[PDB]
Amino acid sequence: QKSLLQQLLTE
Amino acid sequence: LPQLTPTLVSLLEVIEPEVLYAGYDSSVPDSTWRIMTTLNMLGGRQVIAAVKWAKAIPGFRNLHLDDQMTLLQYSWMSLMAFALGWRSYRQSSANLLCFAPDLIINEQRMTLPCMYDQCKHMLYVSSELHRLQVSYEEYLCMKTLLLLSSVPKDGLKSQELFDEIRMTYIKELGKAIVKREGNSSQNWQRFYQLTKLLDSMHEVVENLLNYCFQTFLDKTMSIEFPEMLAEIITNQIPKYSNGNIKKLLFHQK
Ligand SMILES: CC1=C[C@@H]2[C@H]([C@@H](O)C[C@@]3(C)[C@H]2C[C@@H](C)[C@]3(O)C(=O)CO)[C@@]2(C)Cc3cnn(-c4ccccc4)c3C=C12
Repeated sequence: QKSLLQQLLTE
Repeated sequence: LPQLTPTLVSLLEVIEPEVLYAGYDSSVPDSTWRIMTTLNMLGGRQVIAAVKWAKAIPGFRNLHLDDQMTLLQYSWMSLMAFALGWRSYRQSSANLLCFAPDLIINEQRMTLPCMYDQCKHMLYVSSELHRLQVSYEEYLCMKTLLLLSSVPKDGLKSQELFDEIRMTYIKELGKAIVKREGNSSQNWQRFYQLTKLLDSMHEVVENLLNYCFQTFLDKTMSIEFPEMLAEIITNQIPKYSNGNIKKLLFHQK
């Protein structure tokens, strides 16, 4: 998926 | 000589996210509703800036990515209120809320129809920082502790490592006290007072969160929240209720 937060925690 | 030998505190000082500007259309309004929408928008950016900051904290990312999420979703309002409080404190001799260098809520706007009840809590942390004359270093540590101030009732998936980090920063805050001037009896009282302040943040967070949740779910009001922030809120409202949230307190007082 994406989950804005989760995605930033891996950006 | 030193400076070239990094200290936990000197590192906290450099990862501190830089000041954001509001964008604007600076003729800044009187409608309580526009203020909120505007602040919610800036808030979204402010939170992303904070997440990045969390990832730069020594030991933070060495936690299960799941705990890194739980933490940020439990403490964002806290990190937000504390940083806004500090910026408001260092900004002026008193009375205001400094959200950005190009976005300030003064005495006038602060008292528009539905503003004061929301802002008074934000002014609180600002007055507290002033009252106790908190140093920049004390604040850098306290703010880190705030990120680690709420764990799930049923622990984390890195409990051990968490406990070790939380303590590292508690001791780190102790040092910042020893440094600010140099007493011995006051060091105790001083540590008692700051841990007290940290403990009271859960309370202001609780007040600010009610308005945040009430406002987000209304749809009779229709107040805009940015995409990511909206997600975190929809995600936390169910848990914040059930008592699945545990607040670490320095004083059972
Ligand atoms: C604390 C703090 C509380 C939030 C505020 C806005 O979202 C509007 C909220 C949710 C308010 C609590 C709630 C009552 C609220 O008034 C509403 O319910 C409106 O619907 C926000 C995120 C926005 C913002 C833009 N800047 N920045 C900021 C700047 C420098 C350091 C820290 C933060 C801040 C700090 C914020």
